[PDB]
Amino acid sequence: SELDQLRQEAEQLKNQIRDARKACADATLSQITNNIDPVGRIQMRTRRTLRGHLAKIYAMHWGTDSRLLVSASQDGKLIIWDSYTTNKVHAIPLRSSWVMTCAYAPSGNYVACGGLDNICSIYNLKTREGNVRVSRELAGHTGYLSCCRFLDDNQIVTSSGDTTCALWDIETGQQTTTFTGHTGDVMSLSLAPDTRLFVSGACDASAKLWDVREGMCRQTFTGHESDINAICFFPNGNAFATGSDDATCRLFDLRADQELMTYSHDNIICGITSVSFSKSGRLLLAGYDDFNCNVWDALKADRAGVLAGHDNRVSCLGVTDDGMAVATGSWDSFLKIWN
Amino acid sequence: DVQLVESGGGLVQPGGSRKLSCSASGFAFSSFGMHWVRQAPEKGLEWVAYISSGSGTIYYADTVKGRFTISRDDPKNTLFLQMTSLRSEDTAMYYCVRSIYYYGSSPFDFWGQGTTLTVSSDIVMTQATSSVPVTPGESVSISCRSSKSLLHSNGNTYLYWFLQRPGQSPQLLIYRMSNLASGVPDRFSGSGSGTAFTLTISRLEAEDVGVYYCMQHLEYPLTFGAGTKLEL
Amino acid sequence: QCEVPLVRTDNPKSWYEDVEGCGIQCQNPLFTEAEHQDMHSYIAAFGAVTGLCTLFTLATFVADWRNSNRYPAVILFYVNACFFVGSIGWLAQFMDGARREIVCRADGTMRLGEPTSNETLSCVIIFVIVYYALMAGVVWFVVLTYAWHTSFKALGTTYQPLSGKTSYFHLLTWSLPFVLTVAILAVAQVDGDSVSGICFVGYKNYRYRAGFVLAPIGLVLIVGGYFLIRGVMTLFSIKSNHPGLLSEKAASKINETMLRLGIFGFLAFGFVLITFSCHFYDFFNQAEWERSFRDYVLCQANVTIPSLLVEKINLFAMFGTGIAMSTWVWT
Amino acid sequence: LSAEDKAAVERSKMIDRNLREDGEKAAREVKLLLLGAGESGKSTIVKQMKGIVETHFTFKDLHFKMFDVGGQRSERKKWIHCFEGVTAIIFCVALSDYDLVNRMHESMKLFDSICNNKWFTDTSIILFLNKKDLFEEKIKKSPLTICYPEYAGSNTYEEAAAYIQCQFEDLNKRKDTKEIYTHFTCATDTKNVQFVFDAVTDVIIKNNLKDCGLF
Amino acid sequence: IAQARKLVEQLKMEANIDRIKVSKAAADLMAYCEAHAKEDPLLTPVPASENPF
Ligand SMILES: C[C@H](CC[C@@H]1OC1(C)C)[C@H]1CC[C@H]2[C@@H]3CC=C4C[C@@H](O)CC[C@]4(C)[C@H]3CC[C@]12C
Ligand SMILES: C[C@H](CC[C@@H]1OC1(C)C)[C@H]1CC[C@H]2[C@@H]3CC=C4C[C@@H](O)CC[C@]4(C)[C@H]3CC[C@]12C
Repeated sequence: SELDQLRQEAEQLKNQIRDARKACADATLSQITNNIDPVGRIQMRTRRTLRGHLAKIYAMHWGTDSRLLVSASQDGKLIIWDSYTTNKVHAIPLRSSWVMTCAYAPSGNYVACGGLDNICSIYNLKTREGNVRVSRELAGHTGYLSCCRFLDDNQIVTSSGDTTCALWDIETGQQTTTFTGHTGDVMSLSLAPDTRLFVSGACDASAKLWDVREGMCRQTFTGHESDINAICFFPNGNAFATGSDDATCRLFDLRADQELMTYSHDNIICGITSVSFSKSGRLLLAGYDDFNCNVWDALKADRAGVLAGHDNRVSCLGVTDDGMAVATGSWDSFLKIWN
Repeated sequence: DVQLVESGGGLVQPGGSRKLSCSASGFAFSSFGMHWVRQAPEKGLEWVAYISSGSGTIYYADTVKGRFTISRDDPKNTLFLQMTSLRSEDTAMYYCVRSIYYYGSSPFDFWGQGTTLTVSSDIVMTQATSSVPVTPGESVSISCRSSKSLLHSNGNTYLYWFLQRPGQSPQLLIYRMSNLASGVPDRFSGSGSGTAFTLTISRLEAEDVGVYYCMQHLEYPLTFGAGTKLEL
Repeated sequence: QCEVPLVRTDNPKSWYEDVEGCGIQCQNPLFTEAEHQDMHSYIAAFGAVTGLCTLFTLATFVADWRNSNRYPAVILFYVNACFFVGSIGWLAQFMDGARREIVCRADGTMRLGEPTSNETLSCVIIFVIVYYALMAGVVWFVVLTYAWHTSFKALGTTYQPLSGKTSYFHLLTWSLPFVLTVAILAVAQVDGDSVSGICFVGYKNYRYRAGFVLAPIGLVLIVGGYFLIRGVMTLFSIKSNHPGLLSEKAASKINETMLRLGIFGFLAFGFVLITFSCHFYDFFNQAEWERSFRDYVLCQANVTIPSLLVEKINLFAMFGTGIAMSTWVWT
Repeated sequence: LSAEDKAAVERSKMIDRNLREDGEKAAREVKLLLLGAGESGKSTIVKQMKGIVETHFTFKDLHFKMFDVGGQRSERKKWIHCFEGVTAIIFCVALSDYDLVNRMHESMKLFDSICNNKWFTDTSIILFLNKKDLFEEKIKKSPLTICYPEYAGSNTYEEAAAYIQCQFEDLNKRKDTKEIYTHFTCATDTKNVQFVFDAVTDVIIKNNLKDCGLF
Repeated sequence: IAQARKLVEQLKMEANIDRIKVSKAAADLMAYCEAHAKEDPLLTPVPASENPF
C-alpha cells in the first residue's frame, strides 16, 4: 500500500498548505481598500486603427520603445506597426500560417512566433540585407506554442500545450531548462519585471510560480473553476492577475501565497482571454469574448470602463511600457490603440 | 556581404550620352531606395538623383534635371543613370548609395565603390573649418551649421555625418545627429540643436583621418557640406 | 383684372408674355380640384406602400448588418435605401401648407424654372431628393446586374471578381446622378406641378424632360437588360459546363435563381415600357391640349364681352419599380 | 510629413499592396480540415488525394489544402476555433472497426462533438467510410448487432454499411445549415478526390449564391 | 508510483514558505498603486499637447 499511503500523505500535506494560507488571511483586500476613493469612470477613445491583417489576429506585443508593436494573425504573416503613424515597418511571411503567440525582444532586434506547428521560430529584424530573416526554429515541444516571452536576445521561455514550459538558448537552439509541474495545456505566460522568476497559467485551472535559474515550481495558486487563458504580473512583481473561462479575473499575491480578490460580474458569462495591468497597476485591463474589453479598479473590483470597439472577441491586449496606450486585437483583423 | 559595383565610366565628348550601371549583389535590392551622388575631382560630394523602392518616386538635382534619367531593374539587381548632353561640369566620380526608409532605419548606410566619368531656396550646410591638423589619442570636434532648422516637428533632426578616407568611398557614421551607424566604434558622438551640429571624436586613431561631410535629409534637394579634412 | 388661370403678381420673371400684371395660377388649370384630390390620395397610397416595403427591406438588412454585408447582395440594400429616400421625398408634399410652399412661390404663381434662391428653396431641395434618389437607385440596379453577371461567370470557383471594384461602383453610381441633377439645376429647367405635388425637370419644354429622364432610363434598360441576359445564359450553361455532376439541390437553386432573374428582367422591361408609353402619350397630347384649353377659355372670354389615368399609370410604374426592388429579400 | 516620413509611408503602402496580393492569392485556395478517430483510415485518403501536417494538391483547376491535425495530442477545444471558416471537414471513419475496442462508438462521439460545435455550425462535412473491402467480409463472421443492438436487418454489406451511414448522418442536429456528403472509399483511380471535388464545388456554389443574395 | 513520490516532494518543498498576512500584502499593493498614480497616463488622461496619440 506504498502508493495509497503516499497519495494520502499528499492529500494531508495539501490540507496543511490550505490551513497555513488560511491562517494568514485576516482582512479581504476589498475590505482594506474600502476607504480609497474610486477612479470614477474611465472613458477611452480609439486613437489608431491598425488595419492590414486579412484574418483573426491571435497575438500582439509592444516593443520597449512603447511605439513599435508586432501583431501575429492566421493569414500566415505577422506585421510590425509604427503605432504613432499606423505605418507597417515589416511584413514577415511565416512558414506555418497557424499562429497562437507573438513576442517582441526587449532590445528590439528579434521577434519570436509560434502556433500549431509546435516550433517557436525567431526572426532577426536588424540585419545587413534589409529583409527580416528566420534566425532559429526552436523545435522540441510536442504540443503547440501558446505563449513566448523574451528574457534577453539569447534566452526565451515558451509555453506549449504539452503541459510543459521550457527555457531555450537561441544560439545553440537547445532547451536549457524544462519546467514540468502542470497536468493541463499551459495557455499563458508572464515574466516578472526583473525576469528572475515567471508565472504560467494552464488548462488545469491553476497558475504556478516558476524560477528560471532553478527550474522548480516555487508556489501553485488554485481557485479558478475552468481553464485560465491569461496571466500578467502586477507592475510591483509581487502579484499577478489570472483571466479564465469562469468570466472572472483573480489577483493572487506571491508573498501572501493566495488570491486577494475576484473581478466577477453577473451579466459577464463569456470567458476572458487576455489580461494586462496599467503602468501604476491601479486599473486592470481585461479582454472578454463579449467582443469588448473591460477596465477593473484592481484595488476595489468595481468596473471603471468598457473598451467596446470590436466586431469579434478580443484575442490580445497589451499596455505600453510607458503606460500611454493599450492595444486590443480581435478576430475582425483590426487592432485599435485606445488612450 | 553587400556590394554596389558601378560600371560605365570613361572619357566622353561634351554634349554626348552615357549610361552608368550599379549592379547590386548581397542584399534585398528591391526593398532599398537607391541614390546617385557625384564628387568633382577635388571637391565635396553632391547629390544627383534618387529612385525609391518600386520606382514609384524619383527626384533630381536642379543641375542635372531633364538631362539625366534614373531607372532600376529589380529582377536583374541593376540601377541605371541614363545621362544625355554631358557638360564640362559633370566630370566627377559617381557613387550609387543604398538607403532604406522605415522607423529607426539608417539610410545612406552602404556606398558603391564609385565609377570615374570624365568629359573633354534649398538648404545650405556650412562646414566653417575646412582643415584641422590632429595627433592620434586626442579628442577632435567637427562643427556643421545649417540655414533652415533641421529639427522636424516629429522630433527627428535629419542630419547625417559621412567619413571618406583617402582613396575610399564615404561611409555613414551618424544618422539624425545622435544615432551611431552599425559597425562604427563608440568614439564618434553626435550632438547639437537646430541649425547647429557637432561631431566629436574621443581618442582619435590613425583610421579617423580623411574628410567629414555634413548632409541634411529634411527636404529633397540633398545638400552636403564642403567637408572638414583631418591631417597629422 | 386678367383671366381665370392667371393670378395678379409683380415678380419680374413671374408674369406671362405681354401680360405684366399676372402670370399663371398655383393649381394646374388643365385639371379640376376633384382630379387634384384623387391624384393626391393615389400618390399618398402608393408612396406610403413603397416607403413601407423599402423600409422593411432596409430593416431586414440592418438587423444582421455584420454577416449580411456581403458585397454583391448589399447593392439591394443600397437600391432600397435610394428608393426609400425617393418615397420620403415624394411624401414630403403631404403636410399642412407644405404643398403651397413646394409647388408655388410666395406671390401665388406656379414655379417655372425655379433655381432662384430669392424667396424659397423647398422646390429645389425636393426636386434634388426625388431626382437623385431615382437616378442613384437605377444606376445602382445596373451595377447590381453587372455584379450578378460577373459573379455567375466565376460560379463554382473561389476566384472573387469583385475583390477591388466596390469603390469604383460607389464612385460611378454616386457621381453620374449628381452630375446630371447639378447640370439640370444649372440649366434651370425645374418646373412645379399641383397634381404631382413635387418639382421635376422639363414640364414646359418637354425636350429637357425627354433627355434628362428617358435617356438615362433607356440607357440603363439597354445595359441592365444586356448584363441580365448574359447572367441568365451563364447560369443556364453552368449545369452542362460543370465537370463534376453538380447535386440536385445546386441545380434546383440555379433553376430557381434563373426563374427569379427572368421574371425580374421582364418586370424591369415592363416598367420601362409603361414609362416610355406614358411619356410619349403626354408628349403627343400636350401639343393639342395647349391649344384646346386656350380655345375653351377664349369661349368664356368672348362670352364675358387631359387624361389623369396616364399620370397614375406612370407613378404606378415608378412605385412598382421600388416595390420590385424591395421584393428581392423575401426568403 | 518630412523627406523620410514620406518614404516610410511609401514603403508602408508598397508592403500593404504586397500583403493584399498575397491575401487574395491565398484566399482562392479551398481549405479542408482532416479529422478522424484514433488510428482510422486517414493515411489511405491523405495518400490517395495526393505538429500540424499540410498537404497541397490540385484537381481540375481547384487548389485543395488538407490540414491533417490529428497528430496533435492536446485539448482539441483549445485550437479547433483556428479552423473556423474552413470550406469542408473531411471526417474519415474506419468502417472495419464496428467490433474492435468500442472504437465505432468513440468515432461516433468525436463526430457528434465536432459536427455540433459552435464554430462548424455551417461548414459541410465530407464523411469518408473507408476500409469498405474488410467490412465487406468481417460482418459475415462477426455480426454488426454487437455494435448496434437496435439493428434488425440482414447481416449483408449493402444493408449494414447503409445502416452505419444512416446512424452517422443522424448525429447532425442542423440539417438545414450544413450538409453531410458520405462516400464509401473505393480503390478506383480518382473517384475519392472526384467526390471531394463534387462536394467542395457544391458548397462553393451555395456560398456564392448566398453572397449574391439569391440562394 | 514514483510520480506520486515526486508530487509529495513538490508539495513538501511548497509547504515550508514564509507567508505574510493579507493585511500587509494588501497595504503594499495599495501603497504601490498610490505612489505611482501620477505616472499612469490612463488614470489621469494627459493633455493632447503631450499625448502622442
Ligand atoms: C400649357 C402651358 C404650360 C403649363 C405648364 O406645364 C405646367 C406646369 C402645367 C400653360 C401655362 C400658361 C398657360 C397660358 C396662360 C395665358 C394664356 C392666354 C389666354 O388668353 C389663353 C390661354 C393661355 C395661352 C394659357 C394656356 C395654357 C398655358 C400656355
Ligand atoms: C415621376 C415620373 C418619372 C417616372 C420615373 O422614371 C420612372 C422610373 C418611370 C415623372 C416624369 C414625367 C412626369 C409627368 C409629365 C408632365 C405631366 C403633366 C402634368 O400636368 C400632370 C403630371 C405629369 C403627367 C407628370 C407626372 C410625373 C411624371 C410621370
